[PDB]
Order: sequence, then structure tokens, then C-alpha cells
Amino acid sequence: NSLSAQLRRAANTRIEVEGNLALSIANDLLLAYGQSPFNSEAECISFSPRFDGTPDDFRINYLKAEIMSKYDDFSLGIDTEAVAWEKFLAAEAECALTNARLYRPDYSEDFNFSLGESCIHMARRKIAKLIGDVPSVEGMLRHCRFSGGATTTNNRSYGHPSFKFALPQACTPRALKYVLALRASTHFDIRISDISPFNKAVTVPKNSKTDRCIAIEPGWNMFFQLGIGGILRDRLRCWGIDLNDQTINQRRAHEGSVTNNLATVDLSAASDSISLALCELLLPPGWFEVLMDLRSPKGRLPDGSVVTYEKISSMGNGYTFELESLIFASLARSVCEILDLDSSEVTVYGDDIILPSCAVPALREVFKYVGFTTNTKKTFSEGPFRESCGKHYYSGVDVTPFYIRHRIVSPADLILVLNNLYRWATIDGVWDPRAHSVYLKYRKLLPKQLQRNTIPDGYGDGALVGSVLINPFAKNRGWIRYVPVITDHTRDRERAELGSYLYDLFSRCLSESNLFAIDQLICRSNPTKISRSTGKFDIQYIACSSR
Amino acid sequence: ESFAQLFEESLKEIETRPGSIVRGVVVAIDKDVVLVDAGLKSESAIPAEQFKNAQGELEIQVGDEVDVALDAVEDGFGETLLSREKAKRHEAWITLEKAYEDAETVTGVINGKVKGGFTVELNGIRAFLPGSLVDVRPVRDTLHLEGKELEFKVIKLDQKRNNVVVSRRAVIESENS
Amino acid sequence: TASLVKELRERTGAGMMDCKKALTEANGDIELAIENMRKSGAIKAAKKAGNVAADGVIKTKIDGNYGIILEVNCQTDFVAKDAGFQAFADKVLDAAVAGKITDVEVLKAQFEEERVALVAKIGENINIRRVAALEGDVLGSYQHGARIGVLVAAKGADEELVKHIAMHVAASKPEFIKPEDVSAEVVEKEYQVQLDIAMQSGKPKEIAEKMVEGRMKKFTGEVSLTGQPFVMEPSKTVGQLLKEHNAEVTGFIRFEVGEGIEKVETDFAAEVAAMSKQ
Amino acid sequence: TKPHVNVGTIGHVDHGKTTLTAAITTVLAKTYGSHVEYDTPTRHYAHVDCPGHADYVKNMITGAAQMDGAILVVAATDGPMPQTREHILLGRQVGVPYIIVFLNKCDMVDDEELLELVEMEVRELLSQYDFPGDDTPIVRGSALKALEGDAEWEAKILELAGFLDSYIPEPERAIDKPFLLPIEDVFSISGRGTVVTGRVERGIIKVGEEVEIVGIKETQKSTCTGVEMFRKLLDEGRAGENVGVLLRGIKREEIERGQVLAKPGTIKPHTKFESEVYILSKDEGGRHTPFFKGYRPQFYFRTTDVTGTIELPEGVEMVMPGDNIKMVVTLIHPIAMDDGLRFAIREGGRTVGAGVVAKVLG
Repeated sequence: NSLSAQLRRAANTRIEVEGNLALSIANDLLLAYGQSPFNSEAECISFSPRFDGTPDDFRINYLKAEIMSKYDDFSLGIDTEAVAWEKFLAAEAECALTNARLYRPDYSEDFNFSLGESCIHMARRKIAKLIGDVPSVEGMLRHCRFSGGATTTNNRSYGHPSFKFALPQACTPRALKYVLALRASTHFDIRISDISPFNKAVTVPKNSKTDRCIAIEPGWNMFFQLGIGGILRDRLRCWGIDLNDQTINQRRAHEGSVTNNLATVDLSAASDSISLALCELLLPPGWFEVLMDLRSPKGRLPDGSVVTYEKISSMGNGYTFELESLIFASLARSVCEILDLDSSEVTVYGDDIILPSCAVPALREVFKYVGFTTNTKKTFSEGPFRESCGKHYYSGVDVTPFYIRHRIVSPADLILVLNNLYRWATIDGVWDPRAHSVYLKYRKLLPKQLQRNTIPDGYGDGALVGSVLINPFAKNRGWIRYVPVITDHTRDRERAELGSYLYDLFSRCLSESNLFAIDQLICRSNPTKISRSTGKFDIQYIACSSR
Repeated sequence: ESFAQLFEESLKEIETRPGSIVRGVVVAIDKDVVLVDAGLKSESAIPAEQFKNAQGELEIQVGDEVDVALDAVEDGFGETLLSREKAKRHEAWITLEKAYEDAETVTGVINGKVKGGFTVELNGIRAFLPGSLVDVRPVRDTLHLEGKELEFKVIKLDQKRNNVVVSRRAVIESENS
Repeated sequence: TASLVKELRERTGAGMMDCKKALTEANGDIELAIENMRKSGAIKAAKKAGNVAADGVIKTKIDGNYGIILEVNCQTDFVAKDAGFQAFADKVLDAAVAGKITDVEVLKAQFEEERVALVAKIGENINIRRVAALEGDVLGSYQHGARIGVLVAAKGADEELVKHIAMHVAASKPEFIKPEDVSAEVVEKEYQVQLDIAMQSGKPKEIAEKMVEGRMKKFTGEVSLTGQPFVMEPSKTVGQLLKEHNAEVTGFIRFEVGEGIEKVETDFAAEVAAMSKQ
Repeated sequence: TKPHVNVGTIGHVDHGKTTLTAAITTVLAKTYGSHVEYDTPTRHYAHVDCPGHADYVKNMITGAAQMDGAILVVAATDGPMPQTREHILLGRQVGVPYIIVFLNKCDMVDDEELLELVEMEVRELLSQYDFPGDDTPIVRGSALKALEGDAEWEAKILELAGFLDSYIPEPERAIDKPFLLPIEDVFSISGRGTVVTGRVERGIIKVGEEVEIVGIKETQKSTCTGVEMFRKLLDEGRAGENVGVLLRGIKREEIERGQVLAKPGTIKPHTKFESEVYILSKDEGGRHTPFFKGYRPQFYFRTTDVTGTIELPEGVEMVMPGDNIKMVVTLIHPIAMDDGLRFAIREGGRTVGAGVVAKVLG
């Protein structure tokens, strides 16, 4: 009764002190490592490191350049999402230049046409060899699904596929013929709200200096796009590309850290960079037709302004990830093939690429020809530092930092930060005596019961990571050991009955095709339950194990 | 398995269904208005049909399939909206249609060697020119120029999937008449 | 005749055709046959000796304040449950206890003439793996399956206490009794290992030294019986339980079948296709 | 479209089990047009060899391979072995209903009467363990002689295959069993009413039938209004199909997940039962800490978890991971169950092991 209620109390106790607690933690941590503190909110984002010297210095300097970069509560500057819109408009104008360039070459500027076109043909032949002339309707269907967040019809709350089946969704005047076929394939009512070429473009937070431009597609469009993207992802395995597993690229980045034979390349504007023309070349008209059908040709901005897309698809599209992966893979494999290098050396996850360094100068010439810009302060073909898929390595050791992206208010946020610091500053559960004092100091900002409550690592951020055997709140019921954690408090919402039912029947329809592996055949998938979060916090007991 | 069948067949039926017109079902009729559901939350309403000729009880019926034309947001423009592909590439494939069937010399430029041959860019479209078909004398072509405009005659194009094999020696070897 | 062969086989348990040929070379004489088979049994075991024995049993028994634990291994799961194998293991065990034999080679060479007959009878290579002894005032012995067993001698407490302690030992695999009793070579091994992990993690001399020096403190307790959390009561450690019942532990020995053997893998389908490739 | 039968080889190591099954595959393929699977003209076979006792005990509990029949390979040159009794014993313990015997290396046998001795001895062995030793098929032959391409010897392999088809019956079809479907979700539709969704495990449900919803709460009955998938509305509920079932008279709030929709009187709710279970090891992803009498895990039956308490058999106290043990489980609330049903053992969503119900209790 009182035991869980004390934690329920302490979770909802608002912890607040003068100044920026994130900046205080950052500065004290920097101080512990003997580095210059941020003396302004500008120095947080403006700091740039140098690649050299002992890895222990570089780790903390890179950390310094990183940790406070994504903090959103900065009173610094008038900085807006408008910069992201400038980057968007610019990226589109440039994609138009590269579109008209790919379509009709003007033979004297730059770009090495000889290499470029040969790469185009080779990549086209390889691609055609992979996916085939026409996408299978069967595969598309079996991968066709409703999921994710807002559509041009439903908002973030109604983004659940149940509400997608309940409420009519929009469609592209091309892709309409699909949603009719579907309608003819079921005795259920398949409705469309309106038929519009436009998709709703907005900006999701990315960094303090800039946001990220995200596209919101119509419902049915997403429904089929996820199908073709699904079969694309299924097809990319033959090229040795697993999009469900991002750890391979990280391991290979670690390889490129030491040997320095393997170079990594990152692409920011890649999502907005991919040309229509580049796709009409690299892809067979069979795939290109369904791609053009399912995609949103036009778009709308909160400014009310409309834009016709030079790009095929940006972020927030079903197949865009799989598509850009496939394309980058084709071009890079072609590059490595021209240079008589192993084609299995190149691995691509989204826009994150790893291929042998000797292939870079030819690759960067190819990419600049096809409309992909090469960012030198992102990609590393030479220096001891390499990064791919969320991991950063320097000379063999992982320098990967952490970020405080939000003003801390509740103790849960402080626990998140403390746990990130734990994971960064520890090796197999042993504290670096430098950061340990900062940890211990800011751990006194937590209520006593929120201090002494500990959980293992990987169990979530609902408590402080440490030795759980010494945890006083650990209760042994049966022979299983349970421990309480902070949990976001939720109150249930009413769900669409026919929507959830339809979602269920459709999830069952195509599910015909999909000692330890066999006993997992007993378990099933969870039913539809809708909840909305509250600003408050709750406490929940979970089962745990030391190892 | 039959789901893919019904879906695909119905899809091909819709593609085969001509015009921007769509399928609908009459929900109800009135004197000045006939309501037909086309599958959207907003049902279409039409005034006209006939007045009295064949018009009456047997003429229109509830549950009968009716063709509803809505072009309002329908895009024949949305394609032509992007001016880069539409004007150039269509007329290009037209010229290529002229090329096949009693072949004509067309202007194209070699770029770089593919595997078995070279790529030639002819207007908007790209094509493949075999390596043995470069010229009469099979001298090493590594020393030959790339990026220069020459004339070739098309052998074969697939017309749906895009593959175009063009011969360089067609104008030269067959020159004499 | 056949009725004689069945008699010989029923008397011995040797293979059918082996008894046939033995009786053929013995001209009908039974005792001559069993003699020849007896002398052929040695090489009969020698040919099978090349096979590795993964499976087996752990037998344990105590005499007063003295006790003996032993591992004897065969190459299959079924032989270990056979009555003859069991009776043999029990025989050598009881002989070891009553004879107070701490030397493996001695009683291994002692039962050899019996073990070759048991091998010739069974058809699999079996041998005495190892044997050890333990002495203390109060010693319990716990047997979890035939696969693993433990012998624990301690002073004070009670039979139930050392029973539960033995179960904890079998479960937690303690290398040492008390964190003070830990070896120096072990400590140096883990020290240099974790130090190498620390230096491969890009850490300076002092930092790594202090971190690992802090780590040994916990490691010693982890590898020690005293520092380990008690299985029956995870809320407390073992030494706290000893202190509660006011007793200490002199020594313990834990045996498990297949330790160090590595059990060479085998694939059925691959073998089948391999024979189908001929 | 052909039935599937799971079989396996058992016997001494050097007696030629491997050579025998190899001969099976080769001859069967030569005649009619980690495990090995082959085909007869009628049914398909999956062959699994057990490296040990507890290996196939574990393999039986996990539900990976449930052996319908097994062939016993015994060399005539040797005859029965001291560990053969343990082989047959394991045969009874695992509960394989049919055993065929193949005598190998009969070519090297001196006299027929000796083969008769071996036969009678083996049949004695089977009779002692309750297998029909007198009525059990035995086939003489040589796998080595079979592989070399000798037709006269291959005929014996085909004899063993014929016995493999004839002596081992076809496993009962799902349709042949009474109707059962697990209930994953419940919906209340306007103008339709309550409908439960799931995949029918066995039997057929037709419109108008009276069905019994049995589970956690007290079992109740309602009639089927209809059956439908996404595409079409269906007349019948045929097993294996993923469907949903319209119910008449029943409220959405009266049905829970974990309950089943079954043919009335066929299935019953139960609490206490005894079962054979296996617990995963640490490297297998299970608990690294052993458990005891007061163990209170979750038991997953076909849909959802049910908390239950266990009691251990006499002679055992501690249960370590990586091993299999029989135990008596008593649930906190009743779940509809039949004997031979498989369940999972979970802690907070993580599977620490699995089990199969042996004997249902009150």
C-alpha cells in the first residue's frame, strides 16, 4: 500500500532548481574531465572537436561537442523550423537542377559523364536482376499494412490502424485504382475521405540549430507503399542487406576505425535528394509505374504554399527507406565493381553506407553526378574516426556519446540522464572515478526512495541502473524477483470496434505466409487497446534477472 | 491465395475501365436529385438523366451500378505538371518508334564502356551499343573517343521494359547502295 | 549347435557371432570359450578406446567424517542408466571409500580387468574419469540427477544446513570458500584480463588501475562461496547465513559430467547424406 | 496434400542406424518418384535421431518432434544389448505408440535359428515393456548391402517402408477432432453484434450450431450467427483457417481472451493438473537462478497467461535450469484444457521454459 505509494509520490514530485540543470550537469562533467565549461548557451552548439590525440581525450571532447547540441529549451537565438524549410526549398531546387541534368545532359560542366553513365547502366542491370520487371501484387498485398502516426486525414492520436480502418483515408488520383480493387476484394465497406495529390508536410525536431523535414502521406497511399517497401526490404537480403538489423554497419564501422580500409559515408538531404529521373533510369518502368502511382506527386506546407515534388519520396514514406537503400546499394556496388573490388564489401542501411576507402573518390564523383551531395564533416574516408547507424568509434574504441534533448523537470528525466551517464562512463558495471562524483552529486537531487531504487541495464529507464541485489525495494514473490519502476501514467480511450475488427481480419488474412524456435509458436499477438498519456507518473512492478 | 487473384483481376479491370469516371451505386433518387455512392463519404448528386423518354421506374434503380464522372481534383495536369519528362521523353520514344521498322540514322553520343559494350545517350533516353558493333575494323576501342556525338541505327527495343540496342556500324557498313 | 551358443551368450552377455566364433575355436568347450573371450576382451576394449565419453555419472558417498566423490563416464545417455554400469560405478565407489583411495590411477588400474569385460559386454568405451575425497566434522552430500553431485564438509551447523549449502554449491559453482582463500594466480589472471579490457576501452594508466582494483573486490566475492547470494534465500549472502547459524565451512568439492571434455559435435543429416554420397 | 508422419531411429551406435536411414532415403528415392525427411508414394516422413535419453525427453516436451513411430535398429551379428532395455524403456516413457524392429547384418549370420533366437529375445524385450512384442513387425536385412545397389537387399528396405506405412496409422486430422478455437479478441458491432476472432485449432463450426464458450469465467453457451474472413462471409469454420465468429445473445463484456469457443461437452475447464516440463538454461535465454516448491510463474495456454503454483515430486527439491522434470501445477483460475496440450512457462513476458500436460486433475 504505502510502499508503492511512496514511489508513486516521489515520481510525481517536481524537482526544480535555478538555471539549466542539463547545462549544470554538462559543465560539472566537463569539469571532472578537466575541460573548458560552456560559458554560454552558444558554446554548447558551436563547439567543434579535433580528430587526433589520445582516445580518452577525444571521447570527452566529442561528448562535449555532442551532448548539449540537441537541447530544445535553449533561449539562444530566434532559431526556427524555417531554416529547415529553407533547406527543403533549396534541396528541391537543386533536385530540379539534377533532375533536368539526369534527363538531358549538358555535356560540359563537370561530373565525369563516362564514369557516371556506366555506373547508371550497371546499377540498372543489377537492380533489374534483383527485384524483377514488375512488383508482385501478391507480395505487395501480403506486405500492405496500416501503421504509424498521423495521415493527411487522421491526426497523431487517431494514427492507430484501427482508426485507419474505421475512418476514411485519402488517396492519390493514380493510386485510387488500388483502393478500388481492395474494395472489390472484400464484403466490408472500404471508404476514402477525399482524393488529393497533396500530402501534409511538417517539421519534427532534430537539432537545436535545425529541425528535420517530415512528410505525412495519405492513408491508403501509405497502406500500399508499406507493401512495396516491404517486398523491397525482403528483396534486399540477397544483396546481404538486413534492414531489420543495424548492428552490422556498426561492427563494420568499428572495423574501419582501426584498419582504416573501410570508409563510412552519411547522407543528410538524401531523402530529399533522390531524383525522379534517377529512378526512371535506375528502375524498370514496371516498378517505376507503381512507385509513381503510390507516391504523393504534390505537397502542402503550413504556410499554405504548395510544392510539386522533384524528389520521389522524403521521410515518412513507406518505401523511401528501402528505396534509397536499394539505390545507394546499386550505385556503390557498381562503383566497387568498376574498380574490381568485392561487391559484398559495401553495406547500406538507409543513408548510412560502408564501403572500402579506395572506392570513395569514384563514389563521390558518381553521387555528385546523380544529385547526392557529399558532406565531408559527416563522411570519414581517412581519419581514425568513423560513424554509422548511431555508433561512433575512434581508433578502435567506441566514443559514442549521449544527448540531453529536453529540459529536465520530473525525476524520471534526471534518471534518464543519470542512466545515460552510467552507460557512457562505465565498463561492465565499473564507474570511471571522474564522472562518478558528478553522478553521485546530482543523484542527491532525487527523492530518497528514487535514489536507493535500482534495476539492471536494458530494463528501461524507470530507475537508476546499478546492482539490483542490493535493492531494498526488490520483492521476491514465488522464486521470481520483482522490482518497481517509473511508468508513464495512461488512461484508456474508447476504440473503434469495426475498425479494430477489420484490422484484425486483415492481419489474419495474409498471415498464412510469413527446440527454442518451436516453442515460440505457442505465443500470439496482442489485441487492440487504446490509451492516452497523462502528465503524471505511475509505478509498476516488473520481473527481473541479474544476468 | 485467392485474395491476390481477386485483387489483381479487379485491379486490371479498373485499369481496363476507361476514363476518369468511377463506379457508383444509387442510394436513392428524387425529382431533381439522384444520389450515388462512389465509395467516398461524400455521395455524388446529379440533376439530369432524361426527362421522360425511357425515363421512369425501370430507367434508374436502387442498387444499380452507375458511372460517376468527377474530374475536379483528378490530375491529367499533375503528370504534365512536371515538365522535364513529359515533353521530351514521349517525343523521344516517338522518334525511336520511327527508328525501328526500316532503321534510320539517329544522333547519339557514347559516354563510357559498359561490360559487353558502351552506353549511348540519345536525347532523353539511354541505350546500349554492343562492343563488337563499334566499327568495321575491330581495333582496340580503348583509345577511341568518349563524349563525341556520332550516328547509329537502332536494332531492337523492348518498348515496355526499357532496353535499347543500337548499332554504330549500320550507317557505315550498309552505306554503299 | 545353437542351443549351446545361447547358453554361452546367456552365461556371458557377449555378442552372438562373437560367441559363435568363440565356440568354433573352442571346439565346444565352454570354459575354454569364456577364457578366449576373456583374453580377447582387452583388445576389444582397446579398439573402442579411441572414442570419447561425454556422458556418465557422478557417485558420492560418505563414511563418518570422511567422504568420497567420483566421476565415471560413458559415451551415451542410456548406458549411464544401465544396471550393470550403475553396479560397477557403485562397486568402484564403495571400494574407493572403504579402501580410502585418493589416487585415481590406482583404482583405475585396479578395476581395468572388470572394466574391459563391462566394455566388451556393453559395446561402448567406458572408463573411470576421476575421484576425490573430503574430510570434515559435518559433511553433507547432494546429488542433482546423476549428471552433477557435490560433497561439502563444514564445522558446526546441521545436516539440513550442509544439505542446502551443498545444493547452493552445485547451483552456483563456487571456485573458492572464502574471498580471503582465493588464489593469487587467479586474481592476477582476472586482474590482467579486466585491465586489458579497460585499456582496450581507451583508458589511461591510473584510471584503469583504480577501476580494476575496485573490480577485484567484487570478483573475489563472486567466485567465492561466502560472497555468493544464498540460493534458498537470495535476500542474503551465504556467509550471513553461516553467521546466522554460527558455523563455518572447511571445504567442498563439486563434480559435473563432461567438464573439460568439450563433447565433440555430430550432425545426423550430414552423416546420412555423406553415406548417401557413396 | 499428403499426410505428415514423424518417425525416428533408436538403438546402439555401431549397429548401423545411420546406415539404415541412409538406405531408406536412397532406396525410396530410387524406387518411387537438423533432420532428414523422405517420401513414400502416400505419406511424407520426417526422421529424427536422438543422441540421448533426456535429449529426446526434452525434444518431446518442447513439442518440436512428437514421434508417431520409431524403428529399432539391432545388429544380428551382436543381438540385443544391455542398454537396449533402456532404449525400449525410453520408448515407453516418451510414449511412442508403435515400434518397428529392423535386424541388420543378417547376411553375416550363420544359421536361421540364431536369427530366430535374436527375434524371440527382442520380442521378449518389447513384451516386458508392454509393447506388443508378439504382434510387432520385424524385418531382416542389411543397409550396407542395400546401399550398394543390390535389388534383393533393397526389397527389405521397401519392406520396412511398407511396414512403416501399414503399422503406423495416420495421425488424427484436425477436422476429425471436435471443434475448438482460441479467442484472441472480442468485438461488438452495430447492427451485427458480438464477434470473436481467432484461428480454429480443430473441428468445423457451421452457422446455426450451438457452441460453448469455456474459459476463466463459468462456461456458457451461445449460437453461431455467422463466420467470416476479410474477403468473404463464410458458411463454415474449417480448421486451420483464420476467421471470426459471429455470436448470438452474448455480450462483448462477457468474453475474455484466453477463453475458447468449443463444441459443447467436448472441452472442460481445469485448475490442478500434472505435467512434464523443461526449463531453459542461461545460454538458452532462461533463468540462471534455480527454483523451488513455492515457484509462482505464469502459464501460457494458446492465448494468454494464467498465474499458477507448482509442487514438486517426492525425491526432488531444487530444480536447476537446462533440465526436464515432472511437476504438479495448480492454477489460480481455471483454463479449458485437454490432456497432451502444450503450454509455455513465462516470467514477466520472458519464456523460461515449456511443458506438456500429462494427467488432468480436479
